[PDB]
Amino acid sequence: ANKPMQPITSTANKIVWSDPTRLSTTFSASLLRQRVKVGIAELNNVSGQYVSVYKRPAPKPEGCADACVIMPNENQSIRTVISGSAENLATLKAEWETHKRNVDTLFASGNAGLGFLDPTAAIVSSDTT
Amino acid sequence: ANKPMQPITSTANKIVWSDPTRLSTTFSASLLRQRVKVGIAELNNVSGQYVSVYKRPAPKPEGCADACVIMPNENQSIRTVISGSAENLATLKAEWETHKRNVDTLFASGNAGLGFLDPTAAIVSSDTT
Amino acid sequence: ANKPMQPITSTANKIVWSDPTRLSTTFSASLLRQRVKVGIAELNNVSGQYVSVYKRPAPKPEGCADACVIMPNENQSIRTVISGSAENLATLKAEWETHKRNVDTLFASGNAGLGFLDPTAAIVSSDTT
Amino acid sequence: ANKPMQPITSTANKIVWSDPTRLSTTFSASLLRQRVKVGIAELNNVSGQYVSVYKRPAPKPEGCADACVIMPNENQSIRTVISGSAENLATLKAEWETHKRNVDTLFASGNAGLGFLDPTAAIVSSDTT
Amino acid sequence: ANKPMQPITSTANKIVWSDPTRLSTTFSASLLRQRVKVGIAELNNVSGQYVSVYKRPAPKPEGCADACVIMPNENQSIRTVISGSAENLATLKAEWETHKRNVDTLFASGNAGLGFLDPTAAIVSSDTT
Amino acid sequence: ANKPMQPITSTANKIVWSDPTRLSTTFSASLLRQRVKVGIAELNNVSGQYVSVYKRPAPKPEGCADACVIMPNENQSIRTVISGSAENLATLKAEWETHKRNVDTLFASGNAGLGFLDPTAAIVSSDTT
Repeated sequence: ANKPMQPITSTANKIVWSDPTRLSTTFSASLLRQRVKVGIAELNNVSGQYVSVYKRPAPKPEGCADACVIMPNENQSIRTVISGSAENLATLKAEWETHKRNVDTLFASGNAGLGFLDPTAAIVSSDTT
Repeated sequence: ANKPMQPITSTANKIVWSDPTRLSTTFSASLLRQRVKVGIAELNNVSGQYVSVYKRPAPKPEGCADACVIMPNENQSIRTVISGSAENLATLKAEWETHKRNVDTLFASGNAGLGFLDPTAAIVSSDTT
Repeated sequence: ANKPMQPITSTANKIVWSDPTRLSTTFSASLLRQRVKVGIAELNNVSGQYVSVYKRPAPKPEGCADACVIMPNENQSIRTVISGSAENLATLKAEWETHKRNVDTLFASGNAGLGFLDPTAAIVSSDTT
Repeated sequence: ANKPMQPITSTANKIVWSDPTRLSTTFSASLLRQRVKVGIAELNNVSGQYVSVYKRPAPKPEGCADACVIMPNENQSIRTVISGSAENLATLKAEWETHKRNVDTLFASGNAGLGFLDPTAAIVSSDTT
Repeated sequence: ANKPMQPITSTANKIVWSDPTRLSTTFSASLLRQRVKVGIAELNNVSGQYVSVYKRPAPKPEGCADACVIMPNENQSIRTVISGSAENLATLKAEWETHKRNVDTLFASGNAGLGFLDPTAAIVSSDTT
Repeated sequence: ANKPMQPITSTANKIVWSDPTRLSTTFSASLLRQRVKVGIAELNNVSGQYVSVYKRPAPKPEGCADACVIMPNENQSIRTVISGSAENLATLKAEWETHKRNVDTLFASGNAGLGFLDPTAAIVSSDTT
């Protein structure tokens, strides 16, 4: 099905995968750690930055067509940042799920891609009733 | 199930939701529309920034006490940036799903949330055959 | 039959639609609400402005060229302004119909589209006997 | 059934029809011709401006039901501007039809004339499926 | 029974409902948010402002009993300001009920509307016995 | 059931009540009488102002503390202004009732007390059929 990608670059801080069949397609994950003190407690805050980059050509316009014309590619980027204390990861996972579902409601099932924000979208919190 | 929110700030470019039961837990989406001149083609680029913020109290020591003691609050934040051409929204949604899967197989499934990122993760691309 | 479009910007006074398949073909409606006093009485005046814009390429000579590179394209704009008191809306609608009729008998049927007048054209009023 | 008007004023660009029985209602057409270049060719642009004007008395008090009472007349004005090259007249007429239907959807059928909009309107494009 | 109004002007801060049949009557709500500190804790203050406006003609001469006679409309305005922390909403609602009862005692029942004050009125507190 | 209070300051234009058991919880009514010309006629305009003030402590965490020290306390204020001609008081009373209804369906029932608007609220007018 989907092409597996292998780590081009490996580091204690950064790892990057790419498609061997298409070196432009990349998926990069980074982690950054801090020793954070709140109140009296000590927590291990971590910021996970995940970037998905794809290189896609422009659609086919009209004026000189054959089966032998290419359009210059355009960048498609998706960046996700997850910041939170490692000590409280169980709730963070559920909040990630809620974030995914809200983004799907706005975008994957709405005209957010077009550029219109629907104030009537059903946006729900992480906390269940 | 999940408690719905309602808009607090409305704009043609930004809408912010908040939980009536618990304030300070917000889900703000901002959209930006541009006119990117690809090399030979004119494309309408849409940049969407999705932010979800939760204030979670810090965990208390085991068997600490009753609610007579209140802990400081964490900052569980999720930021997602979707950038792409409006023309290729059909492919962009698939890229978004693959981004979900790749992030899940490290953060949700794996231990990336604790700072342990695994080079052996089963990363997949958006190209499916 | 006819492909619908989606709104991109919605306010309390202006809404913009555009074709997802082919952007730059827009239909925007704008309203201005004013309080106008006529005689002893005072009426609410509504000024509706509607703009239809289609971006169109230059006319194509028959069999002249194939279908990739975009030639320069022209604007094709229609602008309609409706002014009247909401207290007197039915007559305004009737006059809108008669305006359609006159514009059609000059432009749709006659040679006004090319830029030719016709003093012999059969113009009709909203008043009916 | 409608009372025809006759041209009060005749000019190479301006013609004004007015009702002999009621000179307060007029329909005037104005065309401005222009020569424009679209790079590959020179086109003849025309901008037809169509104005429908009617002087209408303010609505009577409900149940007044007499000819004795008279009130000052408001202005009901409809201004239409058609622009585009004469070469593309055939498709410009179709765009005119689509514009007519959209304006009917908002104003005629809908309650857009009263001073408020509906983003859920069913707007359609000029280009068919 | 009562005529419903619909939001003519919408904003995250301001919303205005007006009667489509009679645009002279409006109900407008405005909310101002504020963060206030009472030393021990931080509270979210909200100051809801609500305005009811109606244009009403002056009373007819006694026994006139015709639709022919009309007179200019006066202003009937009711402004309500609700202030208080969102935390104490439960008791603020009871305070609202008590305020309603007191205003009914003075104005609705007594001659407060005509300009007559009664110090002997039976005012009641928010706190029950 | 509900404890009454006593007036403390009575004039011909302003009366102040306060709870003997717990003062600073006051209810003051003030009136302004003006002579306003409308059309040929002249009407007596009455401007009634009613203020309900409750001095309330900060929200109390459950079982947090026993019973001496006054923590800092917040204000809970309600201000109602009634404007209209005494010559037309009957309609003003019904409009007051409808104002109650709208304020209740936003604040008492809806989430307006927290800072959440609702364009979908069932706002109704005094005009009844």
